Amino acid sequence: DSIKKTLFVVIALSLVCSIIVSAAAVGLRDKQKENAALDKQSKILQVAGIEAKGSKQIVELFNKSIEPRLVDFNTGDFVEGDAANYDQRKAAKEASESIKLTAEQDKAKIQRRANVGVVYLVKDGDKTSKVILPVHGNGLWSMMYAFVAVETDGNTVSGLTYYEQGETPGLGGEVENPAWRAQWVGKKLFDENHKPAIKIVKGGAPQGSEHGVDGLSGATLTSNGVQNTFDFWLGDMGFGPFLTKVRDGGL
Amino acid sequence: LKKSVLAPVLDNNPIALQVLGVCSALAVTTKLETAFVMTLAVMFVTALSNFFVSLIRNHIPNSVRIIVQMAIIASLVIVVDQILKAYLYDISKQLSVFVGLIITNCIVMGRAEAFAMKSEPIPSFIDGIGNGLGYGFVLMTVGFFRELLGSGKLFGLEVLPLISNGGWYQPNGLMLLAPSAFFLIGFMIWAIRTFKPEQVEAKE
Amino acid sequence: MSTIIFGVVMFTLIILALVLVILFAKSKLVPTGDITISINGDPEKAIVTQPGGKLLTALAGAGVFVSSACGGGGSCGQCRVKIKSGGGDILPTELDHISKGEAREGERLACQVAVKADMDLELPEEIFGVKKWECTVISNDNKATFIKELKLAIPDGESVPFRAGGYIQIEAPAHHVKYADFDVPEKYRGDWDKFNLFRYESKVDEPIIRAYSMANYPEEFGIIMLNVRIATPPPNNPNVPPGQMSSYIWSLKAGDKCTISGPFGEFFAKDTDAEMVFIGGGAGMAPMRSHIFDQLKRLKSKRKMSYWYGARSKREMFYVEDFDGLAAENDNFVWHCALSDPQPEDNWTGYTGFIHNVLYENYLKDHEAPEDCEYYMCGPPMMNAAVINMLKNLGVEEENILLDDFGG
Amino acid sequence: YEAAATLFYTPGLVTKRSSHVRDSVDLKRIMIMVWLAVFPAMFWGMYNAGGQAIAALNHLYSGDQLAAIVAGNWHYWLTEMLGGTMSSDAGWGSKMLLGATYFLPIYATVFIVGGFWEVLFCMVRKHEVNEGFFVTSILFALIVPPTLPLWQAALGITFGVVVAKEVFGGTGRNFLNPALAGRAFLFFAYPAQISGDLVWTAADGYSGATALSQWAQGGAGALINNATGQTITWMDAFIGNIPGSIGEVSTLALMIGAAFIVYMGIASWRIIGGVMIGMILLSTLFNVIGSDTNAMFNMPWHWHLVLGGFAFGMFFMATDPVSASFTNSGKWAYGILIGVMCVLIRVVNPAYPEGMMLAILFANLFAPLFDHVVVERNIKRRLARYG
Amino acid sequence: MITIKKGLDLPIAGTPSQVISDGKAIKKVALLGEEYVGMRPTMHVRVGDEVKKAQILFEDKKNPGVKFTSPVSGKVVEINRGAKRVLQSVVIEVAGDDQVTFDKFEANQLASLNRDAIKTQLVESGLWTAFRTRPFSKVPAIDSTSEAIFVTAMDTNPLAAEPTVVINEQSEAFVAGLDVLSALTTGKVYVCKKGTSLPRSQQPNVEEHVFDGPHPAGLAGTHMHFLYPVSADHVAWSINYQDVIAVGQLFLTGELYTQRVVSLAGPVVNKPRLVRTVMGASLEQLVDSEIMPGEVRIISGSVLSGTKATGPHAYLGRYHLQVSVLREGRDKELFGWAMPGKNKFSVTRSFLGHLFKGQVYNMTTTTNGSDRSMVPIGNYEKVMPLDMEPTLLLRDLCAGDSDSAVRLGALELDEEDLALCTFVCPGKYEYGQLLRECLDKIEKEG
Amino acid sequence: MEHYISLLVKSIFIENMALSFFLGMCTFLAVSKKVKTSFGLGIAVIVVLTISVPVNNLVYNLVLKPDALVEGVDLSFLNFITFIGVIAALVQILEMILDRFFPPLYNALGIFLPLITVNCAIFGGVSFMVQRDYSFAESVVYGFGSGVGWMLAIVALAGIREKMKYSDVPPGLRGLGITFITAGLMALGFMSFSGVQL
Ligand SMILES: Cc1cc2nc3c(=O)[nH]c(=O)nc-3n(C[C@H](O)[C@H](O)[C@H](O)COP(=O)(O)OP(=O)(O)OC[C@H]3O[C@@H](n4cnc5c(N)ncnc54)[C@H](O)[C@@H]3O)c2cc1C
Ligand SMILES: Cc1cc2nc3c(=O)[nH]c(=O)nc-3n(C[C@H](O)[C@H](O)[C@H](O)COP(=O)(O)O)c2cc1C
Ligand SMILES: Cc1cc2nc3c(=O)[nH]c(=O)nc-3n(C[C@H](O)[C@H](O)[C@H](O)COP(=O)(O)O)c2cc1C
Ligand SMILES: Cc1cc2nc3c(=O)[nH]c(=O)nc-3n(C[C@H](O)[C@H](O)[C@H](O)CO)c2cc1C
Ligand code: FES
Ligand code: FES
Ligand SMILES: [Ca+2]
Repeated sequence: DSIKKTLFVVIALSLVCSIIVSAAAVGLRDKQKENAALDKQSKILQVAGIEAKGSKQIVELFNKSIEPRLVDFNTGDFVEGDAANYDQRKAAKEASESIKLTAEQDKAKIQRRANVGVVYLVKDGDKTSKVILPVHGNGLWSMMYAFVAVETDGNTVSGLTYYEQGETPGLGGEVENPAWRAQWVGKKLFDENHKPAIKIVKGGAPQGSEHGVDGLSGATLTSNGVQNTFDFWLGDMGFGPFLTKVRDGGL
Repeated sequence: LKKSVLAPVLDNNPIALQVLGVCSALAVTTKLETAFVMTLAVMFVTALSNFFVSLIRNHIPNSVRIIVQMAIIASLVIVVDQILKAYLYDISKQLSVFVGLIITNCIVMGRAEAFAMKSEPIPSFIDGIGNGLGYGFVLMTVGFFRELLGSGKLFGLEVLPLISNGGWYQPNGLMLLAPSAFFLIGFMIWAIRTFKPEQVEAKE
Repeated sequence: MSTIIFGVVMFTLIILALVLVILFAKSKLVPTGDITISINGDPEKAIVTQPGGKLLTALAGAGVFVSSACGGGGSCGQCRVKIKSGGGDILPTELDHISKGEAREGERLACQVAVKADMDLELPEEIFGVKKWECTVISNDNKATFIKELKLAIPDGESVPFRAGGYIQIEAPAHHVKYADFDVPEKYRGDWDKFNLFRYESKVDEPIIRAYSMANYPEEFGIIMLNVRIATPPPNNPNVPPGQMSSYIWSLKAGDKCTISGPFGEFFAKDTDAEMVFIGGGAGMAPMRSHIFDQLKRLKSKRKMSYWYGARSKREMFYVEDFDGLAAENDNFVWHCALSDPQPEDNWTGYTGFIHNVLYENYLKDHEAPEDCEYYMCGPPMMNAAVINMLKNLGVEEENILLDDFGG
Repeated sequence: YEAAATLFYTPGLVTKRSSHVRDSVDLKRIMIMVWLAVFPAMFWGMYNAGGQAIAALNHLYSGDQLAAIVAGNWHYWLTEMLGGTMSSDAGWGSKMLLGATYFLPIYATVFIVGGFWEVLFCMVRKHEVNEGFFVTSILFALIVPPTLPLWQAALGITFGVVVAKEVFGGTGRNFLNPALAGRAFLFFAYPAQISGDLVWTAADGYSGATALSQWAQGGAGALINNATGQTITWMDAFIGNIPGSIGEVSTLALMIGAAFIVYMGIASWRIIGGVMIGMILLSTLFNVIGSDTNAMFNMPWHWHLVLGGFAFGMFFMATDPVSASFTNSGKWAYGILIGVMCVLIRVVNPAYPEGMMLAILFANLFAPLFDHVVVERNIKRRLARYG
Repeated sequence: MITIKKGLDLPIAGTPSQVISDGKAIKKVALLGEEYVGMRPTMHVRVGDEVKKAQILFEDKKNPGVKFTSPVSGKVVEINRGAKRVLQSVVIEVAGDDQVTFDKFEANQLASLNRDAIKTQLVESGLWTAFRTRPFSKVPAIDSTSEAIFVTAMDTNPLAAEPTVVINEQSEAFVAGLDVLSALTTGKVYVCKKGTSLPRSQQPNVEEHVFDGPHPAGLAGTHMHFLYPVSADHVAWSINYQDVIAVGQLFLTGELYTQRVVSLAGPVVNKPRLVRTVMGASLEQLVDSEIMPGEVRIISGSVLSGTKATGPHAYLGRYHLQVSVLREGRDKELFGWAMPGKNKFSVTRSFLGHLFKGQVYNMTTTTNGSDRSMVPIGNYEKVMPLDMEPTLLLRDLCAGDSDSAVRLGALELDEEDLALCTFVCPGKYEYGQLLRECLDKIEKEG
Repeated sequence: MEHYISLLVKSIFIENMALSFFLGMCTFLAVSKKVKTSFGLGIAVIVVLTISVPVNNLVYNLVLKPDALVEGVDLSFLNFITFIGVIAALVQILEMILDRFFPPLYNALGIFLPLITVNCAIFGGVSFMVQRDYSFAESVVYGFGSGVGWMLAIVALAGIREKMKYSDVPPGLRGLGITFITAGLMALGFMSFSGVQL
């Protein structure tokens, strides 16, 4: 009869399609995760200043030189956990691990804080030479993410890279310009009193300045976004305690 | 044989004579690489969906054949999405929703219903390939102009030295925004209907 | 491994979604009883289905499925079906696929309308209505250098029922034919040799069926008369294939069997006391003869009649004697002919030029009321265009001119 | 020749049907009246463009530094050659000339490039060349900064004339504002040249914000003319002593020009009234609500009026007969929507300091819908058999 | 009472002096064939035939039973036909006084006559063609009935005659015509007039209404829009005061009454005044020696809705009650479009002429400008008093959207109603043609 | 419902469902011939989006999200099948046949849902709700803001095209070409908002 035949044919089609789909999905999951890990590690190495081309090269160099770690923002001290596979964005999104910021503290307009951060130590030999701090904040059109590599004295920036901005190309997207990113090398994050001193100077910073950086031409709103990002994260509410610990030495 | 595959390219174009398959066609054309990958994905999905639907139209239950064909299309699209995420991650990241939206693409459903339900498997497969080529023609010809004039690149290769690199060309901003796709499609249709008057619409 | 759950979840989701559609959300407030769809107003061929689904599914079950391209939804609107019962829901997207009058009088798109209440509708059926006669050819000879007459007997003694101005449908098993395979009298040899048509040939093997008018009129019994013109490649491009069926009829012999079908036609005259005018030329002579005979001999109508014929030369008009006899037996009829290609040896040039020019200059130029009479025509397309343009310029209304698509 | 016989003279024709007597007005007179109405704004814009440039130059440079600068730019050394001076004490004539050497090239390029497309379309379609291009070109030339590149101006006018107007059949057929369409093309294609601090004053090496870019930062306390160190006042804003687009600055001049075309019955007073109503209502609502952070919330309506392109757009470009609503009832709603959108984009959207162009382009999409809403009520009233 | 705010009193010079004087002798009259909407004639006469007064000349194929009759006794001298042999006019040369005669009645009996008797008398006498129908402005079919008949006892066209002066000469005839219409009406008879007094009928069916304002106030279309809105299901009949006088005279004396009183006026008329002429008179003979030298245009009717009277059409139309003459402006003027017109008329305020109130213009037939697309600066709303969207209606008409013109109200209009909209168009469109073309399309379906 | 209106404004204006993401064009450019049909079609799309987006959010969070059924198991690859099936079911019956109460409502917008059951706009809205880590805290803000934008855009285009009967577009550009140009201009107009400063 009809109903039995239609049920049978639907049964068969569903079984075949489900088997194929499940096999394909489960087979490739590890390779997809590997691709994502490679995508992150490439940017981390590029910020660290280690030359690397190819999947094998990236993997071997990241395993050899980098050491992810977890940091508790409240006390700026390390904690134990799965640092390599941590997901700070998801931690911020969730309600248990993360907190709501207040309008007084939310300088960068991020509106939530993960409460446990991940930082990457760059190692040559047994010692440590740099620490790479992921920072992010709101620009004009979208949320902007970047890595800042600071030397082991806790004051001198070794490099900066914006890897997800989404601003307007050519006007606000110049944060990704190599000529602009090259200005950060050698600048000092803190003054003699140990407070934030990075300033995005509108109209260009004075030549030879130890704290100023040229602002983006015609993109003062994105410059303000960057300034707010660094004001929040360099402050005592963000990475300030951990940076004081780093400056104390023994990293 | 080859007439079936080649005619939809310009005689019965999916987007230039009918208005099927524009949703992703106009959203994934800021990069020629993404346009090309989307064209290949649509070819794959349409061809195999038509083949499988044709293989079973004799026993398909007339009452609910829509669900059967939609399930086949969705399974094929899921497999395609997994493969792209596994082997072309850099491109799959850029497509985002539009790889999934192939399920609701009008071309795949229309060819399945109209031709595969009443045609032999190999002819249906060839028809799917031809319709995919017709779709890809518009995709690539929009992407070429948009990429070239908005970033001076083709497939990511530098062609026009930009001012930011010490060159002489200043990229156009509109080509990276939606309205440029509308304008390019409209003028493409104008040129096609000028060089092939048989497709002009009547005033009444 | 552990993919049994991955498969199971998809399976159960699909089956739940399907059974939900089949079960209809646990409660329907429609009648839920069996409902009846009626066709053409009689019990037979009706369909009974429970409420739910489009009317197109009931129509498909009835076997009269209608075009529903693009999945319906009013995309192009070919799903129109006449509905005879009371009024109901008509969607706003249907109100432009039909005229403003049709928007109210029961015309609706079946692919969109749904089986929700007892319904009555109308659609054509058994359109073929075919009955045929196994007719046998009697004789065949050339009336003009490009036209031949054909006589064929009819079984059961009587002529196939037909109306003046109609057409019959003729069938024949075709084969390859060469123009040297049939001959012409000497009076047409004079140009058959000059054009050397004997070298032409055509290749066909499939059956052929076509509609053709008759030259006879209903009062003739047991015989149908018609004339055919040869489809020869144009002199400006002889490479065009010759006409397979025209060559077939021109080459086949007497005693051959061809079956007449569909003798009804779709164009006819009507009973109006107004004066009537006829113009003809070439192959168009047969319908004009049919009408003239049906009105003057069978009907013996009192209305005024006249007829002009457009020939190329003396080599292209035929059986003027029948029209002379018609004019002799009745004084309310007249006959004329004109030469569009007069030849010196014809030694008679009573009328020359195109048919429309002679018609206007001799009759209508001084006529009392051109608009108070009806016109019938046939012939080459350019003669037809000239005639209709001339009549419209003379001011005759559209409805009074009657045009046949085949031209002749 | 043909060019003169079609422009200067009247065709010398007669009526062949219906009304044997005709009104004296015509499209040519309407368009020429509109074209003449912006002359005060044009001249004051040239004067202001020269004055601001001279002030900024004399603020930044002096002596041989100024001499090297003037010798390096053709505007400056042509002004010097033609008798004008770049000194701090330059008279009104030198400022007018320096503004002319910026405005005139832009106007000529716009006119020639747009006329090329106009003539091409009219010739190919066998039409007669129309007259509205005279208004289109001058408005487009007046609503752009003094420092636009000529190739950008040509691209903008090409887009505006072709895509927005000629594609639909010419004058009276389009549904969108051509000048605003071209300005928006430039706005979204090349933002760096039509926004920021670097483009609104034509002094080389000078960088300074403008009135609305300063209020959004610091309120009325931040309104300061950096070139001279004085504070911008409401009278300065009203008269037109502030930087900005060439012709937008002078609210007094724009009012003087628009009064004539409003009195003459060419510009609809209903649209202007609706714009004013919407602007006043929304601005006063924002003032009442207030805000701790957004400084734009406290700008009053009489400050909204004089800053930016509000006056120019309202008077001369919100009244385009073809784009606006065709019903008297719908015109009020059209103007109200334009004003509301302008104030809303000014106050709430942080990316742009002004919103007149976008507001007008948005209201052009919905004017036909207001027309439909009105006409449907009229049709229902008719079916009631009281109309 | 009812006040029309929007409109335009055209200030053209040469206003007639409202005094009636006997006109010049007329030797030829004609029946114009193109002024009757949608009629196909069937000629009952041929050149050379002797015809009496009220003798049938032809009848309409599409309106069975309607008969058009001669206005004078004489001989058929010409029959003019244009393109596609469309009838242009049938000319009769006056001679003798033979006439067809009908029944008589006393003034007391008219209000009680049978509708069939009235209709047969009117159709036989040929006066049945005075009636027109809204919509479609056609002559009503004989077997049809209407519930509202509109009598137009006011005239506001430029240089128009004063209806009171004419009516006061024929008070009894006017009253008798009103009484007959009261029996014909099957409903009410509306006598639309100005604020002055007129002869009055005692029947309750007849109602007097008062309209005030500029020109549009005098049109039967406006009267219907305000008193009895028309549609496909409600059709009203329109007649004018002189035709009412003719009806009264017919039913009083049994013989057709064909006299008329028409204003002869215009910029180029030496002595504007009212002239007593015959119906269908030859304008070429009426205007003889009445005009200044030069090239002029003679119009049958007002300058807003008249017909150019040249050659075969040089005869007074049946529905027209005035003759207008004005010069032909063929000259070209240097920079004429830019002059500060102190003597140029316009409904806008871009000319100096509007400042001089009371000024009167010697207008010509020029088209000030050339054809252009519509740019709606909003002139139409100044001159349309009706409750419609004029710009949308006119754009629909121009686009050929007949199905939407009916929605917007095209069924209520006539070519005379859009005269001012045509007048004030910056694009120099002619909207009567478009309205008639759309109305034909609407009528030729059903 | 209210989480923050800067999300609604952005989705209405800059990332508009129709004029920016090209979602639903195959019927947006076809049904826009007349205003009366487009109005009801847009209202139906509004309601369908508003109801479907939160429902699919809940289903994804409860079943298809990684874990959420049993630890260490992720069914997220069934997203497409589940979303399409749920969209089909939640309309094809649960409105098409469900709307028996309010007959004047059913004959008003219930006649348009059979066309939207497989429209790409619905699936794109759900896919966006998933691709961006939204929540039932948003619940309806995103879906409602997207549906209202789609309805507004289609109604505006229908009005423009009705007003466009007076145009004289070139023969080769008649129809699809001029419709595409009009849509591009409409998007250009719609690009006027991106956020809100409270
Ligand atoms: C209602 C009706 C009545 C008819 N009455 C008659 C009648 O009374 N007498 C009569 O003789 N025929 C009549 N015909 C047939 C008509 O004349 C056809 O045009 C003719 O039959 C076509 O030639 P064919 O059938 O031999 O060739 P087909 O099998 O139709 O093949 C086409 C052939 O015709 C030739 N051909 C086709 N089109 C043209 C053209 N435009 N110019 C020149 N050559 C062309 C080609 O070269 C080719 O050889 C009638 C048809 C209809 C439908
Ligand atoms: C289309 C467009 C896009 C813009 N995009 C950006 C942007 O992404 N980032 C930015 O900082 N400014 C951008 N701007 C410029 C700002 O609107 C604003 O003018 C600028 O931040 C002011 O800089 P200033 O303070 O130096 O004058 C854009 C302008 C336009 C017209
Ligand atoms: C008609 C018109 C419309 C304008 N529209 C905009 C606009 O939409 N966005 C914008 O940023 N500037 C626009 N401007 C430019 C501003 O008016 C102004 O010149 C510029 O933003 C300089 O800053 P200010 O407005 O603070 O003076 C427009 C100008 C005119 C004349
Ligand atoms: C009062 C008035 C204002 C006008 N404003 C504009 C305008 O702002 N931009 C423009 O391109 N054309 C303008 N025009 C010209 C014309 O109306 C416009 O091009 C139309 O859109 C026809 O194409 C204007 C015309 C008038 C009479
Ligand atoms: S692809 Fe056709 S509606 Fe989205
Ligand atoms: S075929 Fe598409 S609605 Fe009928
Ligand atoms: Ca976050």
